[PDB]
Amino acid sequence: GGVGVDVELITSINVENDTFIERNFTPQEIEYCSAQPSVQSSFAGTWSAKEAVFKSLGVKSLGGGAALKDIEIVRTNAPAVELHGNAKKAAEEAGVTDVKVSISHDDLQAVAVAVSTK
Amino acid sequence: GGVGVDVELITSINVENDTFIERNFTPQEIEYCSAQPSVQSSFAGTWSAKEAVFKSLGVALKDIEIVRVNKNAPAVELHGNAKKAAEEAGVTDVKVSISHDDLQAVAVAVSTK
Amino acid sequence: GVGVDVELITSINVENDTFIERNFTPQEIEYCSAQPSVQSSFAGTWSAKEAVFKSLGVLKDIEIVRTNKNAPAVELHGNAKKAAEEAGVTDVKVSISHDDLQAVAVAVSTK
Repeated sequence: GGVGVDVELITSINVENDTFIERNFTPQEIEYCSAQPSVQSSFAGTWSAKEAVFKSLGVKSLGGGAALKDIEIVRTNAPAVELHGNAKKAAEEAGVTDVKVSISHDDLQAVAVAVSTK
Repeated sequence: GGVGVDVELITSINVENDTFIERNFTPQEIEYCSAQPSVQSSFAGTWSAKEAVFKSLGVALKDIEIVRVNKNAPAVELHGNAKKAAEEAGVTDVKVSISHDDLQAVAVAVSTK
Repeated sequence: GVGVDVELITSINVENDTFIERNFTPQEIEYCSAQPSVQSSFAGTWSAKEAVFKSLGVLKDIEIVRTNKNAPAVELHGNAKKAAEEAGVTDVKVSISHDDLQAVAVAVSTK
């Protein structure tokens, strides 16, 4: 048992800002979002997924200038969560054996829901 | 394990477009939505449910049927390719929940194997 | 069991003392009142209660315990609690989110 939800306004992601993007998204993530019909929506969705996933872990919370590059969404095909660094340790350290995530958006906002297994 | 989410703008469903409705909704689905206070919201909700459900399987949407009765959780009933690919993935059950406000509808589904 | 609920932030009238006090526990009310956006907070807890009820498959009965830096916990009472045991529901988890427009909550129940 673990569940997480995250909703983001599409305009919360500034795509121009290379520093922020590259800082928070893995290369496979950035390449995926860039290839989408709406790049900004795509980043907003992946961002929601990262947040939703972290929430489903239920761990010592995060915060600026903490980064979410740890939590990777691999959309290669249903999404896949792959954890790294602290994210990964704290997940094993909580007994979390798997995380699943789904993502959606419309014109207004993006939503992501994650469920964790322990 | 399996989760799906889908969000739709209420105005993505044109209730007037008989072709589209008839192509994507089963007769009982159509009857249910039609009997609701807000028909367009109802269709947008059932549509989100179908999308969410398909996503939770991890594999036209008339195959995925949502059987709703107000005051009782919706039920998912799969058909055709939807059904095969679900058994073919080991999916033993799918649950769905639906909601909307003035702006949009959201649905979340979880699948079991 | 799964439940989702989405609410417009403005669906909660904080000036409606009757509704607030009828639907939220004192802990709940105290929590929401201490937040940066009180109305968003109430809208979020409200979505959670609704989401949780849906996941049971069967609202002051359904209480959401919130403290910052932590995931919410569901604690059931009264009829809510009986009907949950009476359904074999062994645990309920909930997550909450909002933006400027609306709040969303998703709950999953165990049997």
